[PDB]
Amino acid sequence: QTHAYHMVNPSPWPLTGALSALLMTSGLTMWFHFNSMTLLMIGLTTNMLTMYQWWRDVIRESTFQGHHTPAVQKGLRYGMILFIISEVLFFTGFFWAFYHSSLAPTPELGGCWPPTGIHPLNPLEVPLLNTSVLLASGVSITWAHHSLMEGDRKHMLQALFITITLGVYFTLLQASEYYEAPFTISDGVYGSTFFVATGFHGLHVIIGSTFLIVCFFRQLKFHFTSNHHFGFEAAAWYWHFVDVVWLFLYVSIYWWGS
Amino acid sequence: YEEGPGKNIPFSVENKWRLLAMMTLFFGSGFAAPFFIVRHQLLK
Amino acid sequence: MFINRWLFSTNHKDIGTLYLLFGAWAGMVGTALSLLIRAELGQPGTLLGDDQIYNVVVTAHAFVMIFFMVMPIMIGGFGNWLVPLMIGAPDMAFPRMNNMSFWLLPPSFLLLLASSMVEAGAGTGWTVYPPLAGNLAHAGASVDLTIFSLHLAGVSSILGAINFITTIINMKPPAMSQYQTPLFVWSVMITAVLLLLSLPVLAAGITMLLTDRNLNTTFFDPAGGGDPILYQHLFWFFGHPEVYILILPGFGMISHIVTYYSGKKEPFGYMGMVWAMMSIGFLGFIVWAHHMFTVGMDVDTRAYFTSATMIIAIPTGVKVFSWLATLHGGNIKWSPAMMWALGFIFLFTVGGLTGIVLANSSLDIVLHDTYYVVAHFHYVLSMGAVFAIMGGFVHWFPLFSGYTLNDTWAKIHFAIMFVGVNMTFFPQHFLGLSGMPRRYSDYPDAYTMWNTISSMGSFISLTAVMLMVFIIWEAFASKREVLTVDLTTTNLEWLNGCPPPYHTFEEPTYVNL
Amino acid sequence: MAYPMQLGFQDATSPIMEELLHFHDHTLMIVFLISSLVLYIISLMLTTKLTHTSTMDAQEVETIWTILPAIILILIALPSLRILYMMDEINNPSLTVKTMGHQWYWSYEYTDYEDLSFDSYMIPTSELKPGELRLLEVDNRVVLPMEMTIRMLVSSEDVLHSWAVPSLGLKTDAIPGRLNQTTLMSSRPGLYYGQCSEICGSNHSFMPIVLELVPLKYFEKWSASML
Amino acid sequence: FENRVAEKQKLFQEDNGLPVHLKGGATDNILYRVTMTLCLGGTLYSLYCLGWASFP
Amino acid sequence: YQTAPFDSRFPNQNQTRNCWQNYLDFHRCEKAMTAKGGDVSVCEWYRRVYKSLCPISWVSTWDDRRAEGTFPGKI
Amino acid sequence: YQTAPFDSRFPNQNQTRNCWQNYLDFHRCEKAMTAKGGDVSVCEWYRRVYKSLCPISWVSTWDDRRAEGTFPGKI
Amino acid sequence: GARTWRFLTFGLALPSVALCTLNSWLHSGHRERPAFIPYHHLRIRTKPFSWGDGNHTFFHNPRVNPLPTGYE
Amino acid sequence: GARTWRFLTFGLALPSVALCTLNSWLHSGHRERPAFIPYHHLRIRTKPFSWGDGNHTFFHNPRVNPLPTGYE
Ligand code: HEA
Ligand code: HEA
Ligand SMILES: CCCCC/C=C/C/C=C/C/C=C/C/C=C\CCCC(=O)O[C@H](COC(=O)CCCCCCCCCCCCCCCCC)COP(=O)(O)OCCN
Ligand SMILES: CCCCC/C=C\C/C=C/C/C=C\C/C=C\CCCC(=O)O[C@H](COC(=O)CCCCCCCCCCCCCCCCC)COP(=O)(O)OCCN
Ligand SMILES: CCCCCC/C=C/CCCCCCCCCC(=O)O[C@H](COC(=O)CCCCCCCCCCCCCCC)COP(=O)(O)OC[C@@H](O)CO
Ligand SMILES: CCCCCC/C=C\CCCCCCCCCC(=O)O[C@H](COC(=O)CCCCCCCCCCCCCCC)COP(=O)(O)OC[C@@H](O)CO
Ligand SMILES: CCCCCCCCCCO[C@@H]1O[C@H](CO)[C@@H](O[C@H]2O[C@H](CO)[C@@H](O)[C@H](O)[C@H]2O)[C@H](O)[C@H]1O
Ligand SMILES: C[C@H](CCC(=O)O)[C@H]1CC[C@H]2[C@@H]3[C@H](O)C[C@@H]4C[C@H](O)CC[C@]4(C)[C@H]3C[C@H](O)[C@]12C
Ligand code: CUA
Ligand SMILES: [O-][O-]
Ligand SMILES: [Cu+2]
Ligand SMILES: [Mg+2]
Ligand code: NA
Repeated sequence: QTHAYHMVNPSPWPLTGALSALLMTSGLTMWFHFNSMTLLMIGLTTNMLTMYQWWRDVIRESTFQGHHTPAVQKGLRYGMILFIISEVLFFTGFFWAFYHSSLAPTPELGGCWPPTGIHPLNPLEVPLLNTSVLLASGVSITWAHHSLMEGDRKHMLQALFITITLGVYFTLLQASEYYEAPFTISDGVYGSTFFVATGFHGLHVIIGSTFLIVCFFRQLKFHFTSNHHFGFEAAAWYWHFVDVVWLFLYVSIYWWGS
Repeated sequence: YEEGPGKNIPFSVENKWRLLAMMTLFFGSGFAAPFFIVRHQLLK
Repeated sequence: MFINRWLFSTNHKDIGTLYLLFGAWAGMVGTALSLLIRAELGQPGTLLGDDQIYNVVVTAHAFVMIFFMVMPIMIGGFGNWLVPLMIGAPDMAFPRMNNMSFWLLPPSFLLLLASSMVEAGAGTGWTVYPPLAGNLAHAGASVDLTIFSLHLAGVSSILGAINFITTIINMKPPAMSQYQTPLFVWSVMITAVLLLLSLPVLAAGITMLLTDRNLNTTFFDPAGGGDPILYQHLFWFFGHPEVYILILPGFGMISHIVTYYSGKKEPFGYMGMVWAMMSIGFLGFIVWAHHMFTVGMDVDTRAYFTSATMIIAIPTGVKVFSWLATLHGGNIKWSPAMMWALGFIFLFTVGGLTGIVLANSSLDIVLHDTYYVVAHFHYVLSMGAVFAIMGGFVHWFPLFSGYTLNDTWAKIHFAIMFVGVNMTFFPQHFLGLSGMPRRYSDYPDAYTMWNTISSMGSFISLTAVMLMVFIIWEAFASKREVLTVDLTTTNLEWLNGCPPPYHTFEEPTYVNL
Repeated sequence: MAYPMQLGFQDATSPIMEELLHFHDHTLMIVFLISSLVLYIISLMLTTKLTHTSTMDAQEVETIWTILPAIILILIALPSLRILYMMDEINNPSLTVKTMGHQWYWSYEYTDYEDLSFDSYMIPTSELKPGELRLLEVDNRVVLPMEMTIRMLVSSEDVLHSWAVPSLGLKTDAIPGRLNQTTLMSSRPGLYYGQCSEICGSNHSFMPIVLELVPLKYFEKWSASML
Repeated sequence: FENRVAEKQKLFQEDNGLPVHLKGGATDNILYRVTMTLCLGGTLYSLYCLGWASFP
Repeated sequence: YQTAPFDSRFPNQNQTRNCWQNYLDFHRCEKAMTAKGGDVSVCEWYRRVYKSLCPISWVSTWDDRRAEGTFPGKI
Repeated sequence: YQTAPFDSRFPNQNQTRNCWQNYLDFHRCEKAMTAKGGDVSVCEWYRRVYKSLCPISWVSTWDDRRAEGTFPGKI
Repeated sequence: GARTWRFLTFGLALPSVALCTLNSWLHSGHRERPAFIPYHHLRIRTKPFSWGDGNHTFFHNPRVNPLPTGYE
Repeated sequence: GARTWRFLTFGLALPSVALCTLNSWLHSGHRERPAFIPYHHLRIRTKPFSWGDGNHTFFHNPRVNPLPTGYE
């Protein structure tokens, strides 16, 4: 070749990923209807195996084999931005459901929001702490980015460790919140919107935290250069996305919706 | 990998009658499936 | 070697071939379902059973034709084959992710065929509105399997959109601006932006339906303070963009076919065509509630959605007039592909115009949920999208295969299909105006003559589908190997021969400033 | 009702359906004209040995192609929106009737004074009286006064339905938890037929609507007889 | 820790004809066979479950 | 009284809140008149309007819930 | 009756809306009772509360504005 | 620079977290649970949950989450 | 590039202005003025205005702006 683009070796992971999607969906069906978790646990296992081997191969192709020329890196930048946009539009649907329900409360609710019998969480207690936690993690991940660009291994690792710690703290606070909440997912449209929107957000926090932990271990193994570290950039963009979705949840559901 | 006409496909065109059999099974299976699903639902 | 090449592909051409094979198979399924619909309606009375079995067939017909036939052929098939060749790129940006877009579709299709085999199927309409699609009126796994089918199809198209946008922005020759890319490439980029923004909203909505069915949420259940009409908003926020997704790549193929067979180097008013496609893509996001004129929205809302919907006629008319101006002064080659494209221009215009009729909320009160809507969308889908697919197929078959079709057979095929679709759908205008509802297994006696004629048309279309399979067999059976094609100076996809080598543009094109 | 070999709308029974007929005639003239012009221009492009294959300037013609359609759209939208606002105009109804959709029949409530309610089921084909219409007759018709403004309220006690009467220009979705309003005014006595217009399961094809329009005096006798 | 990237660059650039998913050695083969066995086996199991669920 | 007149508070096709408001207004008024021992004929307008507009099954469900102590509106 | 009890609708130092709401409630009730020709004595609780809480000059100004046709609250 | 972002991390962001942690750990005592009222818009059961006895939410807390029939 | 921002100017931005200009043109025409009511929170006069007779606002429109004493 006399172009800078990456011709990828034939790979089984697209097929194992597609089949993991079949096993997870057929598995959810078999769990909801036929009282069995077997297919679902196979599908979850093959999904994690697929993601592990696929992203391992991308590390092999880039850090170890040198296939990520500037043109390849530019493509991955577009790919990650477009992925984040699709995730923004997914959340938009849940915000639309929330505003629909809350702005026009039906007679079944008492014609009011919050509904009769719903005792919202105090937005000034754990939800405010969770807000300080994710905002603080946006500061620490920025410190990590600058440390990496300045060639500072120790301070990049410290800043990234602090970012991960804050992501874990948010997750444990939210788990505790969920258990303490006097309302459930079955408490009408209030519970439905609360748990499905914050629940998909919590999943993204766990995904984002996992991505940061991958970057931490890659940094420990010296994969990143001071100039070439797209996995770290992508994880940071994803992490800022997760923060911003939280700020919208906090203002919309916890504060305005209380 | 083999290149050129009749070589860039996951089916053989080496023999036109074997091909006719494969194409018949391929398009015929797809066309038949809804008739057999309807039969399946009616037999419940 | 066979498994490495066809199951583990990282090649844009082989993946395009898998998508064309998949879509051709899906088209046979969708055709069979269309014939069962028209067999039920072909004489007054009941043929199969009550509205449940009938609407399981109608629902599956729509999902198969949209998600498994049109989108895989146009975007996965022609898109993967032609886009990299038309920009001199060595493959797609994400050649391995591309393979997963493909392999998600057989599992998606399996989930839909499982929906129809368990319990009494999903007799919901392709819109899957609650509460009929909820866990009381559709108890059991069918609707959940439909939802999961749509999740897998959704992920396939979202990843494919990311791939096409990245490839088209990042992998052109450095001298080539976006305003030097072919219209088919523009049509795929814009379609991919519509998919990226619309499918996640559908995914949110059908996820809420899943949780209402299985986790005791009440998004759409008034008992919990939910609203069935919220589902409709979320569905149609996707569903209107979805019909522009179905036609835009078709517009791109038509621009290439009309230019090619008019003997022109270029389509008329290139920047107007780009403007028109971007305008249609944008307007397509602000019109969705024209699917909801009878649900009880405010009059000012209905006035807005009437007005915004009608605006789409302006950019659309620029494309139609630009295709006519491309023919203008041509040395016309009356190829089978040109016949499909000329049929497209006329029949798409008719269906577009019945769309403008329906845009009027006041008249829509009487036309909504009638066969007038069915007539509108089959002119634009079974005559627009399908004619663009058939024209593209007969034009590019020799590029993909290295073999020529028999042009006389392909003309016979066009003639049969033209009669069949017009006999099928033209009389459905009368059925609609006279008040025949959608999703009916049987009709009052007055509607017999036009249902009889419509059903006879569907059989003529079946005869064309059968002939098409023969015609493809005859080309592979006879092995007439392509030597040359004309107009390669303005049709780069042909310049590596027929078929092009597995790897093309290993040495990129030279383009200076 | 529809008659055999019908091409167009059922004869208008309400002033708003008359308005819609005139509006459709206007819009269909434009559809025919544009369809015909495009077919004619295709034939004109295809019927000459004369050629011009060099680059053509598009700017001048695209003014015509955007302005003329924009004018045509305004000429459709003006009468369209006039009728839209007419069908929303404040009127003072003299009667309110409710209909509730069910799988698979309609119930009617006349609760202005008395608590009158009843169910309205399709007459099976095997039970039709000679000369009665397959899939369209019901046991209990919606008795209403003619030449009077009536408020119909529509809801459902299960899944979506839609309450339609084409000859009166009416189609209002029946949504559980929601009370949708339309206005009904018949210019004539008689029987006016419609059919459920939202997919609602097994018997969606088989839950029709029949209005029986009678002079007020007969409506009052019928109401009094229901006590 | 010490920077051992050069030694991984040498392994993954060895001219041995292996595709990148197998180039780490025998452990790659084991993990591949585990993954594909679970995917193909699970898919066969899902078809069985369909056959069962398609009848009362 | 023939039927509920046009109400500029509820001018649109969705009349749900019209039925709800008149049902609440009737029962709030009837509680106030019973509370001082006043007279429920004062509440008659609200009674006619909600009886006219509200589905029988809505009135019957709301009535049952008021008796159960599960009515979610404030009376 | 000694004075206006605590009202959980108005738990803060700013009691302006408490005076206002009770003044509105009294005059709305009085209109409802005078209209059907019922008994204004059912309105007594609102009267006692607004007289307890509301400055004399506020009540006097509001009464003048109702007589003038310039009172901006809905009665 | 890295120095500035570290200064913000330790001088502003973590102090904020510490203050919100103190605020939370001062309002952390159990609220008094409200009388059970069997409202028809709450404790929704259209299908049994796919775990336990079908009637307990996934993160059911006996102290504050009543069943359809009331507190356990 | 300039080319793209000109395309947006003529292809999206000015068409939007043309459409909103049409919208405004159609909904123009004098709405009927409401009954004068001498509300004490309106037509405030704590000090004469420093122009005209002290009692007319700066862009006083006799058709729709009553004085404290009503329409002129
Ligand atoms: C692309 C979309 C599409 C296509 C092509 C069609 C094609 C057809 N449809 Fe349609 N149909 C829908 C989408 C489509 N349909 C949708 C969305 C609904 C509404 C569902 C609902 O109400 O919920 C619907 C509903 C619908 C109804 C109304 C059902 C009712 O309300 O009760 C009827 C009635 O006749 C009908 C009939 C047909 C017929 C006879 C064809 C025939 O014209 C088909 C003939 C065959 C073909 C056109 C060829 C197909 C194959 C290919 C193109 C592959 C070619 C191969 C290669 C290129 C290799 N369909
Ligand atoms: C490819 C698919 C496709 C395309 C491109 C379109 C294009 C359009 N559609 Fe359609 N539509 C469907 C597929 C499509 N539609 C489907 C599947 C449904 C049913 C969904 C369901 O309920 O299942 C549907 C339903 C639907 C409805 C809802 C009706 C109802 O359910 O009651 C409406 C309402 O406005 C609508 C309008 C339009 C309009 C205005 C266009 C415009 O984009 C058309 C513009 C084109 C032209 C106008 C012709 C070319 C222009 C000229 C030659 C210039 C001059 C013209 C004028 C001056 C008018 N369509
Ligand atoms: C702690 C931080 C956040 C943790 C996140 C959640 C943990 C477990 C599950 C993870 C997946 C989350 C995604 C969102 C899905 C739905 C519900 C999750 C929210 C949650 O955890 O909500 C809980 C309920 O969970 C339930 O029902 C059980 C949920 C388990 C089964 C859910 C199955 C549904 C899966 C839907 C998949 C759709 C995927 C879409 C892909 C789109 C592609 C186009 C709330 O507990 P509760 O007792 O009602 O109230 C508390 C009372 N003390
Ligand atoms: C199209 C908009 C352009 C605005 C031009 C109009 C007038 C002059 C200058 C305006 C400057 C902007 C704000 C100043 C305050 C008030 C004017 C507000 C805008 C206006 O023009 O308001 C008009 C009133 O103008 C009046 O009183 C006019 C009063 C004129 C005297 C202005 C007093 C200046 C105030 C001092 C400025 C202080 C600056 C602070 C600097 C900060 C430094 C730290 C409205 O007319 P009307 O008849 O009441 O109602 C319409 C009925 N048909
Ligand atoms: C256990 C917890 C349960 C939860 C399970 C669900 C999934 C969790 C997954 C967490 C994601 C981990 C992603 C790891 C990616 C590692 C590979 C990587 O980062 O690859 C980098 C490229 O980026 C790239 O492909 C970018 C690749 C971006 C991937 C984006 C990931 C977001 C994934 C979302 C998953 C779906 C969520 C949807 C929910 C509805 C490699 O290039 P560089 O970094 O420049 O290095 C090269 C230099 O060394 C040269 O000097
Ligand atoms: C109800 C349950 C249904 C769930 C269905 C789940 C569906 C499928 C199972 C998912 C299996 C995923 C396995 C990992 C996929 C990784 C893709 C990836 O990371 O793709 C990358 C490109 O996309 C990019 O960057 C940026 C994009 C990264 C996308 C990551 C994949 C996410 C998959 C879920 C999508 C969620 C959609 C959310 C929006 C609604 C790399 O592209 P390749 O072509 O590989 O290599 C190119 C070489 O140059 C690299 O060296
Ligand atoms: C490498 C690919 C992997 C191969 C696939 C492995 C196949 C697993 C075989 C076991 O199958 C299971 O059998 C269980 C019992 O034998 C079922 O229990 C369920 O069904 C029981 C029926 O007795 C009920 O008690 C309960 O619903 C529940 O325990 C369960 O559904 C089912 O999965
Ligand atoms: C061992 C390594 C030395 C740098 C190098 O390998 O050259 C140092 C540098 C940064 C250190 C990490 C960071 O200081 C952040 C964390 C601090 C915690 O107290 C221990 C774990 C923690 C995650 C540290 C582990 C270990 O001591 C690290 C990883
Ligand atoms: Cu009731 Cu359709
Ligand atoms: O959707 O038209
Ligand atoms: Cu639409
Ligand atoms: Mg409808
Ligand atoms: Na039938």
